[PDB]
Amino acid sequence: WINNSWKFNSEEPLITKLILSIRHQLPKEYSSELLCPRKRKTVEANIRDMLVDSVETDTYPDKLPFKNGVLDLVDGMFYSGDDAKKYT
Amino acid sequence: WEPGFISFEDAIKRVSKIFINSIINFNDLDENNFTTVPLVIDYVTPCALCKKRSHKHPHQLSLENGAIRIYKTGNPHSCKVKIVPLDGNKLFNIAQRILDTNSVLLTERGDHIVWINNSWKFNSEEPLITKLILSIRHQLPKEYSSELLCPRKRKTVEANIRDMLVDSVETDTYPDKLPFKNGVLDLVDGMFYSGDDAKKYTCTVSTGFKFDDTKFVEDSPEMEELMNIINDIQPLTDENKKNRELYEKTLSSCLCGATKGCLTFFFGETATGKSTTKRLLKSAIGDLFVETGQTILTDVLDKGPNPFIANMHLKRSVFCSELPDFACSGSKKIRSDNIKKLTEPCVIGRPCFSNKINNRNHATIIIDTNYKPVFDRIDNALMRRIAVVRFRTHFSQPSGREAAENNDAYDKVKLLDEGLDGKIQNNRYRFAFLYLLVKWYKKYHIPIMKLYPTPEEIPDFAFYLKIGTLLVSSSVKHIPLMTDLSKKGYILYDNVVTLPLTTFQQKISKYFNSRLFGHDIESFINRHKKFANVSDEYLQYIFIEDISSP
Amino acid sequence: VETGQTILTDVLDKGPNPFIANMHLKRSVFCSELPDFACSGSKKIRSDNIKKLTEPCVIGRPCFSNKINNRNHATIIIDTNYKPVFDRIDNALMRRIAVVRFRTHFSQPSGREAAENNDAYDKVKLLDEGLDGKIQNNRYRFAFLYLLVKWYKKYHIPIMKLYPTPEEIPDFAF
Amino acid sequence: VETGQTILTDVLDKGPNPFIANMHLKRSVFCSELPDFACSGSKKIRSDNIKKLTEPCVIGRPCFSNKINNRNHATIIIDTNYKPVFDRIDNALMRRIAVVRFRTHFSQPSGREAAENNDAYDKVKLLDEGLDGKIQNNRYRFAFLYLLVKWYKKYHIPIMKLYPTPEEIPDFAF
DNA sequence: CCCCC
Repeated sequence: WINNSWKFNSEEPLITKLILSIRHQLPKEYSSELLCPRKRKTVEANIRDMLVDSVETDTYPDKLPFKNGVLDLVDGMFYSGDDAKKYT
Repeated sequence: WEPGFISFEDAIKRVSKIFINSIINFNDLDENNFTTVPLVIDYVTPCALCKKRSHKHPHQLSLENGAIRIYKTGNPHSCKVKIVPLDGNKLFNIAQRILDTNSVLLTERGDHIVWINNSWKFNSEEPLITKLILSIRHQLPKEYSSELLCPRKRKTVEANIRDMLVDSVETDTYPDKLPFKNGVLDLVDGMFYSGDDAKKYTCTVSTGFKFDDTKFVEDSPEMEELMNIINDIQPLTDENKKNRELYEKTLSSCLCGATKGCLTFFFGETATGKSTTKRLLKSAIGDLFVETGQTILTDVLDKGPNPFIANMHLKRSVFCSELPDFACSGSKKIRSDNIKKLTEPCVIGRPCFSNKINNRNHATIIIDTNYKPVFDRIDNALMRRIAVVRFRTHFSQPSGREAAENNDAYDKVKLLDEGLDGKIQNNRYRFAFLYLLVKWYKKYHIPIMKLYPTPEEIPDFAFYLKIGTLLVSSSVKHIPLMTDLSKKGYILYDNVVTLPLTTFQQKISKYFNSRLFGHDIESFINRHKKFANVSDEYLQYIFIEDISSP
Repeated sequence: VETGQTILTDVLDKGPNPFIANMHLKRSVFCSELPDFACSGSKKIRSDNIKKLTEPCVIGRPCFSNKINNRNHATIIIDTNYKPVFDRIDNALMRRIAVVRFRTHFSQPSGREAAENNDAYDKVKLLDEGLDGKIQNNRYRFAFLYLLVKWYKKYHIPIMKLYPTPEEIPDFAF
Repeated sequence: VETGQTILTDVLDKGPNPFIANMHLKRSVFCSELPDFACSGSKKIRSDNIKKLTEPCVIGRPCFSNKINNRNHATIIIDTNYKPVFDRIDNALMRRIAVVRFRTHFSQPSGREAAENNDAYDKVKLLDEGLDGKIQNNRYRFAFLYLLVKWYKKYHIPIMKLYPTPEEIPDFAF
């Protein structure tokens, strides 16, 4: 989930892009570890070993995804930010 | 401070750790109170600075050359100065600076493109990011510049640059531009740009050779010589006025970087300037040109892997040769579907076993041949998607000069020069030819670019053009006219004037034959004729001869 | 997504088929300028692929990949100037086609005299040379999206099911 | 470099073709052992397969390789006995062909009378059984090279070009 | 692997 969208790529998994893009969201002492690529690789290895269960994506048949947010079809309230995270 | 050192609270926690004992001014300390306020330490244990039970005086902090020095206040002979440096990953700062200079971009296809030496470059299997990283170190603070001389440091800062780029971009979006290897030439204003002024137009595919304004001039011996060559190639005669205008217009279309709607063929006999035109074009537009086989028109374009279209990507003019002459059986004809989809703005074709299906198409496809091509299918959709150039001049060696004058196809015969081939190998006519091409582009430079088909040149277009001017569909306008239509030979069914098979064929038997055109007639009949009964089968086609008559 | 008429003129499984394995999760791929069957030498449109292209699962793998199951969210619109013919017609093929006709005209002023004397069009209007470049620059992206939203509203039924229209097709006449 | 007759018997594009990708920059290559066309049963030699062997670049790729452009400095010469026959002879093929002829034979003593009285030989001599051993061990390598450079100095005009001589092909009489 | 079939 980088800048309000569920990107996924195969040749370049983006988990290191995410880790570098989430460092402003953690305690201020943590936010300087994530400037060294070796430590981001370590964090990614931990993450990858951490999540076991898989999920189902695009399970709601009536929402349009845009680059900046999901547009609800029934109501019409264009959801942005975290409120679009709920709909993968 | 300077914004690149360290987050303040990180340094504060660092000094709290170094004092190895709770500090009473932990909450009094601010950003301002730096080199004046004393720092009070309640030495519950011996001081870690000097291994004594306590200190006669507190400690004070100083900032110099990126270090926060620790020292005692007074006579610190039995004390030692400690320094903590404030350098927040020098390599991340350099990565940020290179990034903000806007020279590495992530494209929509997943390929990074870097700006080296006044031209956008990219390479899928061998990334060029570190070539740039080394190339640019001259434009950084004179302390950063020597960090990025060790290859491991360059690869670390490249890892950072490739983690910073999350958004993609779009390339080659200005069809009215011509790139080079040193700058982009603006066609609209006749002006050449370089440096940062060329960086904006993200023009990847370049002609591969530098531009020098010393050659893009109106007058030159090269100009007059190449003008004579072009005149001898396509004379400026009135009978060639349409052919010459078409040649000039179809030659400029390769410059514009958008999709083209019609195709142009260089039909012609041997030794008529076809090779000269192709090689002059190659010497002028350089790497924009590409050569590929004739399987595109003959073999299914989808098939499997096919680099013949994978290299069509962004090409602004592609030539193909050696059409497998069709008047004799043995070679698959030029496909109709293959030649219809060469005008969609994104032609479908995948590389040698790769998943990049979509390929952008700015190509003006030209193919050279000695014979009028024949289509397995001719349709209205094809009549709008074909053109042909004819050359009626000969460069002849003196040995065959006598036979040359006895040929009908050679309206003008000259002496072949062995200097043309070598001279166009060294590309002396390159820049003069670009100058005349730019002149022609300005000649037809209205904000719309469009190429129309040429149905008059093809001899295979006669019948489908003929029936348009000789046959009109039966309509309600002709219903109250069946009184005199019955005497002609038509029969009225469900308020439609139809024509039975034999009478229609014998009325056709005065316009075009049944031996040569028999396949055409039978195809038209079994594709267009309707049914009235098992006994009587007719077609709702009315000749204009009976309509015009009273 | 962009594709030609190969999907309607070949076997969809074949071997490695990235051209149909690419529509995984998409909802729009087109079929325009169909390969006219009026002459003998052009393959007709089958009835197995049409039967395949209506299920929640599609069988086919891409290049440089092994997975064969893609989720069908796709809508396809076919268009050609003629009425296509099919090699095989039965009950199954009935529910998998809908057809709409337009008879609207625009052409350059030099072709107006030949424009007004033909029965292939229903109304006489002139050609606009600016709309092509305007839609080339997405001048109608958000607006047409607004229109699409309004049209989704006009049929926003809790259940949505596409339907066929066999009465337009002349193959189904008999 | 040497190669088979697959150059003159099929299409060089197809799939991978190292028989054509290995011609890159070589200055001499031949093709022999032709499928004689006096008896039907083989596809006639492609006439384009002469046109593609004249353009300063040829098309073909190695196995598992991407590059498609190929450089062509080569001299290609055909060595056979029977007059060639082409599927379609036009203005393209006539200038891309010239015939050189051998009017000498060398024979073993056993069959001396057979060749000595043949209308295709203006001379018959003995066959040497020592040339092959000497020539395989590069005896005349530098002597032959010197003779070749002298011949080059014979015709080193500003542009090396070869003139076709169509007077020998019997198919061009019509 | 692409190729082969």
